[PDB]
Amino acid sequence: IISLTYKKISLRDICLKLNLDSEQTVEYMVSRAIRDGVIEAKINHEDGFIETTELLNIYDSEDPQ
Amino acid sequence: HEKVTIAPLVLLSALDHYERTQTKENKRCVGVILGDANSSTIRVTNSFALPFEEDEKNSDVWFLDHNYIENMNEMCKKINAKEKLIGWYHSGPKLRASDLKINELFKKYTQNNPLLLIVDVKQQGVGLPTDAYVAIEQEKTFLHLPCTIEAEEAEEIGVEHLLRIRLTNQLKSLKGLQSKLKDVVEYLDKVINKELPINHTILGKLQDVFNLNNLQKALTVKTNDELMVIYISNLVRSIIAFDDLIENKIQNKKIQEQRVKD
Amino acid sequence: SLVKLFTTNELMRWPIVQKTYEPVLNEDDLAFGGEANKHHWEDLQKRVIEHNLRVISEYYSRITLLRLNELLDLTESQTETYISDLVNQGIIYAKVNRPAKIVNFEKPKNSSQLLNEWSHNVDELLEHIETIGHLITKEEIMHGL
Amino acid sequence: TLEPSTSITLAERQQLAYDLSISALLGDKIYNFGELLHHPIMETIVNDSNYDWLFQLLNALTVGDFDKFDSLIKVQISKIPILAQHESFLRQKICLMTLIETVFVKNIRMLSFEDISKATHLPKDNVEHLVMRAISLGLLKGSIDQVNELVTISWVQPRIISGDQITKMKDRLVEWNDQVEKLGKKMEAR
Amino acid sequence: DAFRLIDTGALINNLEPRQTTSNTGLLNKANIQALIHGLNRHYYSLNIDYHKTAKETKMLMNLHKEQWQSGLKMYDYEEKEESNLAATKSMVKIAEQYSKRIEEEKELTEEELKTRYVGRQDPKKHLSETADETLENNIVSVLTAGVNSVAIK
Repeated sequence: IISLTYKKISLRDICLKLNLDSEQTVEYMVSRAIRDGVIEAKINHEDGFIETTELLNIYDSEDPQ
Repeated sequence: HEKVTIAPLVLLSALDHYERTQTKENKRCVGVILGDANSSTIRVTNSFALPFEEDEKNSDVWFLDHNYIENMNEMCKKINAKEKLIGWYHSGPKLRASDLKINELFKKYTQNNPLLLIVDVKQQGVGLPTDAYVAIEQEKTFLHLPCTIEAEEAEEIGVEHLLRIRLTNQLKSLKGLQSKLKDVVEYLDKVINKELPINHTILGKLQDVFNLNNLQKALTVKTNDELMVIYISNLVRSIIAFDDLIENKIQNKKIQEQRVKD
Repeated sequence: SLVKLFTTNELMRWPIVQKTYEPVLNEDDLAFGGEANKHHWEDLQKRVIEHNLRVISEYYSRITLLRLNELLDLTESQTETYISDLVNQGIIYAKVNRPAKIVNFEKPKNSSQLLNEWSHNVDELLEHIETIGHLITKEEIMHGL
Repeated sequence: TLEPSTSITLAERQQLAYDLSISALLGDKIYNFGELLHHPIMETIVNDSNYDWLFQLLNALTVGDFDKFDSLIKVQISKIPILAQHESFLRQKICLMTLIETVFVKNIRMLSFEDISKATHLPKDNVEHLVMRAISLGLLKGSIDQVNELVTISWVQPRIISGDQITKMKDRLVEWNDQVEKLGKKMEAR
Repeated sequence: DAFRLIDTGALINNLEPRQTTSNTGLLNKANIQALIHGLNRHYYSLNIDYHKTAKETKMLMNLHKEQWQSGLKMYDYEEKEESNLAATKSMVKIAEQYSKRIEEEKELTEEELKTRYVGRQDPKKHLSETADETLENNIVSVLTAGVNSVAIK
């Protein structure tokens, strides 16, 4: 829910909304969501924000066929 | 250049008199054609054979009588006056000094350039049993004009009554793919390796096809945009395949009605 | 030659040609415009830019705006003035990117891909079978003799 | 190509070849100086007394050195800049035709200003304006890219040379050989 | 139509109804229908049949069967699509409306299990008219995709 709202969101912004533990705890949990291809995003540790890798425009691929 | 259009009546009529004379492979039949050569598209509406005699051991020996040609032209004026002599044909696959030297003989009675024709009796390969060849004075070379087969409304269907979908249409596609393969490999291997003929005049036209997986890999990125129309065709077809379920669901009422009547 | 030069004219020698030879341009009697020299270096310069910029689209597909100012002998503000007049009058069309300073061709998308650009592939496969099929007999004539 | 017509002595063949040489110096049309090699012109003359100008310009296109040919000629043809301008054009026309089929086997159409810079021995600024001059004369059709430093040009004018494209014309048909099986068998099975 | 003189057809001349297809003239309809039985003179018994030899058989198959596709291959596939480029996109869209507009008219008669609009031949009208329309869409879908497919880089 929080990933679809903000494409680029800070690491500490997730812990404020969901009242999580710390930044190292959410860093592990977000990595679990893209395991099966659900969220399809990437985590930038040096930049400090999680960016979504989905540009849509999937019609150019073979998925419609 | 010019174009050639020959009706199917002319092509098969030339093959009939070949067997009627019991002509073997050592002999060949020569004849004349009629039509209108004035326009850019040469049309052949008629053909007549000739008593052609040739020696098999000498290419300089031939028998051609123009008196039969002069009489033939006078006999045609009483049948069809709109037809004039546009050239002459001949049989046999081989081209020897007999058919090459007589090309100027028919030129006296033909206003345009006589159109040479090789009628294949065995019909070996592809289509077009007869090839239309034209000669130039400037060096002489035999060039083939875009010969096509076309007739009138009653003439095209007339042979259909005497002779008498998607997968079949694709069968002819593979035959054209092997035509690209077999024509280039056999010809190119003859120019290279052993026995180089005088060439590089034709090579300029051959490589003119290859420049424009024979075509272009530079559009591969743009091809996906060209493929989009193909993907669009599957958008509606998915419903078209579902449109077959419309009748499939309506036809369910028929059998359900049969169970009620039963 | 000046009329045909507009295709290949880079406007590098433009002030040199007018200065060396000035029959009708800078020094003239009949059909002499301007007070002295001022209207000759303006009206003539405005025309040669229109003729030069017209063929740039047909030659340069993507050109840097910094380089475009050197070919047309203009600046960043002066270049946008002449190109806007040709587009408004329906002469040519191109791309002008102000922050990135990139001038592209901007090929129109009305071709719709397969509906246009693919129709030019007919002569590619039309000259293959039709040509070689005509040269089958010629191959046996040259080698057979 | 005509042996019987235009029957002249041996001394007049060198004078006729001299007019053929100076005529091709001032223009690039109709192939290049190598066109007269296969024709009975360069083979009927002598390799000395300044009759080798046609042979010297054959290898000068690949080497790209104007000083070699300029030292073997006189002041008459060397005082006109057109000789040096159209000579450098034939040097580029060989490279401009490498975008479709010359060297690259994959038929990938690409050209960069760095590759043509080493071939024409010119900097990156001069090669940008030089490509436009070749297209404006009606040689080939295409455009370039200054942003990504790329040159996109097709192939039109044929050449007289052979042996470079012979192997590829068969190699491009090898890709057709592997395509006879999969679609040949599956279509007949339907 | 041929003709054979019967001379005197009154009594005991010869038997025409033997060779092939005789005793025609059912009711008043024979050919143009004005001849009926007597035809021209004493029932000349028109019969005509054709024949083909070995050379004429292979000639017609390589020249004209339905249309002439021989002599050239990939042009008939491309030129049919190229001339129809703007048409195919139009014909798919134009026939798309007329396909449902027929389905939105006659099909509404039969809805519930009972009778409402009293459909009789209406459910069979849109079935037969749109039967080929759904088939033509699948044909042009393979042709448009097939020509651009098959190698050609």
